[PDB]
Amino acid sequence: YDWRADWVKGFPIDSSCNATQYNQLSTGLQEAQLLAEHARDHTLRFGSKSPFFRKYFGNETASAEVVGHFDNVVGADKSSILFLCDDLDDKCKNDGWAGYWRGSNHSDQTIICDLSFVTRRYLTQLCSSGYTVSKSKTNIFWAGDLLHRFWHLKSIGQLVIEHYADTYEEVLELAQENSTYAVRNSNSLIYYALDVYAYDVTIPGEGCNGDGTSYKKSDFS
Amino acid sequence: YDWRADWVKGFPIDSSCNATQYNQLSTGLQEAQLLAEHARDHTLRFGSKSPFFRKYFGNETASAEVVGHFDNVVGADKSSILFLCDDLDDKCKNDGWAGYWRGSNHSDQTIICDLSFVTRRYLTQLCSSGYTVSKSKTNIFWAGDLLHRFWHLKSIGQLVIEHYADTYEEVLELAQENSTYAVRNSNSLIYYALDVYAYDVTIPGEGCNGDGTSYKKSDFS
Amino acid sequence: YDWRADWVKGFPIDSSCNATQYNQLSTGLQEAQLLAEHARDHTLRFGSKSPFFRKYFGNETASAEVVGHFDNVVGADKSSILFLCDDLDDKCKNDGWAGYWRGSNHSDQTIICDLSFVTRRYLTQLCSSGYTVSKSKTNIFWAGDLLHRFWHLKSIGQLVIEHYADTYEEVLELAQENSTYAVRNSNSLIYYALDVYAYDVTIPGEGCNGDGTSYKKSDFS
Amino acid sequence: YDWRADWVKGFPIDSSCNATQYNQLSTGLQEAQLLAEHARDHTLRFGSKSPFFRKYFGNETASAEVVGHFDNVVGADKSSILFLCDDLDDKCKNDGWAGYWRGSNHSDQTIICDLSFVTRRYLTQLCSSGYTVSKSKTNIFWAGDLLHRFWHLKSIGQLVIEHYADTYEEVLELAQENSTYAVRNSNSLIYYALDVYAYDVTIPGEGCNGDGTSYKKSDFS
Amino acid sequence: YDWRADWVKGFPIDSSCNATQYNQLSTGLQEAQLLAEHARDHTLRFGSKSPFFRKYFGNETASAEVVGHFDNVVGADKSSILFLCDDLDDKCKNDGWAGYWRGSNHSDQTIICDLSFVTRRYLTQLCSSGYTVSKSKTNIFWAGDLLHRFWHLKSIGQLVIEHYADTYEEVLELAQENSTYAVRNSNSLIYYALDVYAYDVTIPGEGCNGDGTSYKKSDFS
Amino acid sequence: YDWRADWVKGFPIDSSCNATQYNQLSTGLQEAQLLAEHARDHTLRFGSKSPFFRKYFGNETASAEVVGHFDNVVGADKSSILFLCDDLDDKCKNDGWAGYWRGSNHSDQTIICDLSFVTRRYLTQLCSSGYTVSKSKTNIFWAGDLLHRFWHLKSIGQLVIEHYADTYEEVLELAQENSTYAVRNSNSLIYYALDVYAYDVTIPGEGCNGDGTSYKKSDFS
Ligand SMILES: [Zn+2]
Ligand SMILES: [Zn+2]
Ligand SMILES: [Zn+2]
Ligand SMILES: [Zn+2]
Ligand SMILES: [Zn+2]
Ligand SMILES: [Zn+2]
Repeated sequence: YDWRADWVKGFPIDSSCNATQYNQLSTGLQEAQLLAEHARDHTLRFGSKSPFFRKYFGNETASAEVVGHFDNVVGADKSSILFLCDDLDDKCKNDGWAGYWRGSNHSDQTIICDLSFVTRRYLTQLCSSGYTVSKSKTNIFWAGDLLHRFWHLKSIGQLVIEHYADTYEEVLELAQENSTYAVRNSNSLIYYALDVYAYDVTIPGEGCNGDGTSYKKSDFS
Repeated sequence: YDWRADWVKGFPIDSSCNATQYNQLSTGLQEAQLLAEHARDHTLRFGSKSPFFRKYFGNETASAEVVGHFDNVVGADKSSILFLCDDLDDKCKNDGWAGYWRGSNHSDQTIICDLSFVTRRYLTQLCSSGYTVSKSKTNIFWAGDLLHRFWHLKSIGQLVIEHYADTYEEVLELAQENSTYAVRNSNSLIYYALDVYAYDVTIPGEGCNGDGTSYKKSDFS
Repeated sequence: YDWRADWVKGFPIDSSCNATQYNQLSTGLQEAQLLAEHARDHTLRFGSKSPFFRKYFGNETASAEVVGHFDNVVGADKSSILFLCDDLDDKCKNDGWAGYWRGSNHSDQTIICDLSFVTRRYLTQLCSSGYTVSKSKTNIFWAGDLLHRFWHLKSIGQLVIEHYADTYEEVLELAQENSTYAVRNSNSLIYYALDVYAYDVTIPGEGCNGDGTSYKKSDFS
Repeated sequence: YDWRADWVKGFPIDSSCNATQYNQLSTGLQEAQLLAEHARDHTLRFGSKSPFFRKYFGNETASAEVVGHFDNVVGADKSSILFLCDDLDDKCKNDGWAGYWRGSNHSDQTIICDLSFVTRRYLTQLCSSGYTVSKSKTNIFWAGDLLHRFWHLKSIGQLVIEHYADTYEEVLELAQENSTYAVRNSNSLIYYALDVYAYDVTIPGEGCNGDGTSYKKSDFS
Repeated sequence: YDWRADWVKGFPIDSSCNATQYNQLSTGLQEAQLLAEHARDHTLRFGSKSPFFRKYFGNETASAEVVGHFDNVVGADKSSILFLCDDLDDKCKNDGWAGYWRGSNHSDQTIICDLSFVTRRYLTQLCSSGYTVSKSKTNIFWAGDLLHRFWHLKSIGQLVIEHYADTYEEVLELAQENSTYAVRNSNSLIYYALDVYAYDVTIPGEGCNGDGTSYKKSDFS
Repeated sequence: YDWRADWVKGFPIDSSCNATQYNQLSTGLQEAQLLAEHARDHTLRFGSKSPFFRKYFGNETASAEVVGHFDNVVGADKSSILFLCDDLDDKCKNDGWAGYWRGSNHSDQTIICDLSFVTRRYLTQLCSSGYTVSKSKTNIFWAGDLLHRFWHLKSIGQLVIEHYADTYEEVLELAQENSTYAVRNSNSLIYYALDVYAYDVTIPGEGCNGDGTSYKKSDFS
């Protein structure tokens, strides 16, 4: 049994999407996977010697679960997962909804409404038009919005990633008060990934956190 | 700060070892890293759908820490680890000692005695001369002996992997009774890695566990 | 004298633009070059045997100048060209201006205003949100807007490409009336490139021209 | 319709030629294509900044048609072109005829007589045995002789390349007098290609023009 | 007849060997081929300018047959050679036998006994545990033992390599006295290969000959 | 001492040769090495199983010296060899002299006269214009003319290759009469190389020997 020949590592898309919807959805999925890969590489390189890891997960926390989560996002068998462009449950009618998870009956399926193809942004425009990591919402860009959808699936989240803290202040408090549940909080991982990508790639050496902190090379040792 | 050009992913060796000792220690370390990489790949491909994972870690356990540990072994900054061939603590004189960890004063240093160069075997001789995974000691080969030494280092183990169960039957009981602690047990990881390597590479489809179990393709779904 | 070593094929950007502006300007310039390369490949493969060429340039026109223009855009010495973000001529104050050519005193220089970083789209969103090649403006996307700016530079356009027809109907009439002058017309070239890219890549086999014409494989021979 | 998998970029040869004629004809065609490619690259790098372009095409002529002709020779669909080794019109009986074009009834076919396999040289012998570009005939080598045959075919010449000036002095006059017609003159392109190849590859920095001119690095700026 | 598509340069193994026997036999054969390749490269690089060649083959001997032997080992066609783990002659009961050549009736077949899978060592352990090239037997390692069995095969030895000198002193005397038969002597080639490999790879600059001779870079000129 | 970093495998040329002389001589030197490599590959693939080997070296002759001779030409240190275009010994004045060996005082040097640049042919014209291997002279082409010069050098020939037979009939008699000196005869090797190249590449399956022999696939077994 050569299981290396059936290994699917990309997110499948259903046939309910036409050409133009497919073109943008695939690009968004690729950008989300790229963000996850960069986060995993940063974690492997530094660990708890990084101020970002220290402030999002704890001062003396072990980095194995974070690496495992990001590596599961990057490479794993995505054969039961399907992304659809069809409103089967009749829920896109609500005001301000760009998609939803199908629920427990179909725990590996998710729906994308038409607002996503009008409001979501791409990674080349990060930290522009007044955007900051700590003051704006996390679903403005394709990558941070699809990372949130991934955590709800059964093959990726595995029924351990939940919503323990949502605001930036609550996330900072949970980092230092409860480090056991900080590594499985939904918003902490997204904040960490966005911050490290902005610091390493977009504006090298500065980032765009926007809360009054600046980190140098002496903070990494 | 380009930290991608400052990244060290191999285990350094001190100059106390001459050419002959270096030649064999390097090969042993490479074999240990290869075993860790294959274990990571098997975990990422299957998770809790494979019978080996179910029998060593639990029927419905999440595979994040297991991936993280082997990924830390494969890729991480080994800039503070050192392997020495010099008896700095006068402990190779004991009976049957092939090495020791230097302890809390030097948490990233290991010493190798002369017995290892005459007793340790190589991966091409697996499942031969009457060896079985479950009935023989885990330190007969270089890879399984060095995996156990990796778990004591501060940069790899991070003070969470310990000895909760050592015997095969105790490991089997821990897998089903206390699943939270059977992801940070030293012997469970080594048994899992040795069992999944021999089933996939050494004797494809059969393995050499030698306890009375046979698994087919229908058990992986 | 090895002139293959100091051969610059990309478009230089001045230091007046900060990191955020640079990130988007580079992507726009690369997309324009990619569009020109695809147009060149289509022209070389077919010539006057394709309906797009016949309806934009003439039924029996020779395809040499058309190939040469796109080849000059793709590969040539861009050593005297500079793109700036400073308003050195005090012209961005005008309503609806996204940039301007510096003129005959500085024939290889051009200025980009801030409206560009707010209204320009990317190639992954082509033929969406009601966009139509025949009915919309040619400067909605980054690539079509920068191709028009390329024709004004001294080293690319070489003082032969002008404005002979601007609307779609005028271009269509010029194709059949004056074939000698509809090979150095800016709008003709931009329309041709956008049409062939939309037909070949975005919606394979259909395109998004939106004028009531549909071409099959039998029209290419 | 994937037209990139149906693209033919080499010149086909009929089955009339035996094993020995094919071997030499293929090498001749390859050398002609290589010469065209080098001429295209020199034009793309320099334009009207090189003295060779200035002396063959005009002091301030635009380089788009010149690039397009050589690019058409290098890469284009050669699917209806055929080279034959069989006398079908009974014309090889003439004195000094090494081949001919089949005419308007068969606009994409050429015939090669037996003198070609006796009196044609290779690119490794350029500028030797007293040969000069200005004082010798242009059909002495395979590469310069097949380029002249390419201009007569319908899929490459496209009925725009003609004989307006044959001798070297008339070629030099046409460049300064009528630059509109000295871009579609058969002999100007061949002289240009041979001169730039000899200057760049055969004898770097000197060439073998044999006219009385010596160009330095300061002439290219 | 394209004979490049059916060219076999590896030694085939019969299906009478199970998985564990196959795994070790393949590694041994590969190591033997690697040793032969290194010997060929050393001979080509130096010839009679190296002290090892001088001391094993003669002070003024020509090096063509020595190169040809190792090249035949590395890259001749091996489609009629077979290695078997089946005792078809009842010769395993002889004390101390690890294998035997099948004889003149089957001149291209060899049998491997079970004693070989317990005693033979690997190239990573060369010059260790008190081993010296001059004083130990040549069949201690897989490569040296398997090289001696190739000289008996009809496709490799070709009925010209024999046993003229067996001990080290007789080999050293044959090198200086009878140079015409030193290039056809079985033990001389193995001694030469082991010496050059130990000097070049295992202990760079010193080797492990163990007879009191040390060579520097000035002896190679 | 890393001797793989200063390994020279091409034939050096002196500064006494101008640009055109260098251009022609380097190509001539490369063609001979290509021919030698093909001859070595044919010998390794077949040995005495091919009818070309049997007719030039003997029915049951071993093939190691032939392989070594061609391998020394293909890959070996050539740092003491030099080719010159200056007539230092005053010998480029006799009728029909295209070069000469400098003799025992300078045994690694060769002079090339001016007839070589006028008379020698290239491998693309093999078996044409009435050429046959057995009825024409050996030195008509660059490759066969330079293979004869290689055998006189001290670093390649090594004072064992001589002139024992010159005509085709004598060469054929020597193979069956005296097989020990046929493998070190200058003309036998060149005849064998030319024959196998013409049979394998120039006219696949037929060759151009021109003596009334035809070999099929059944002859190679
Ligand atoms: Zn959620
Ligand atoms: Zn322990
Ligand atoms: Zn304009
Ligand atoms: Zn003509
Ligand atoms: Zn023997
Ligand atoms: Zn001679």
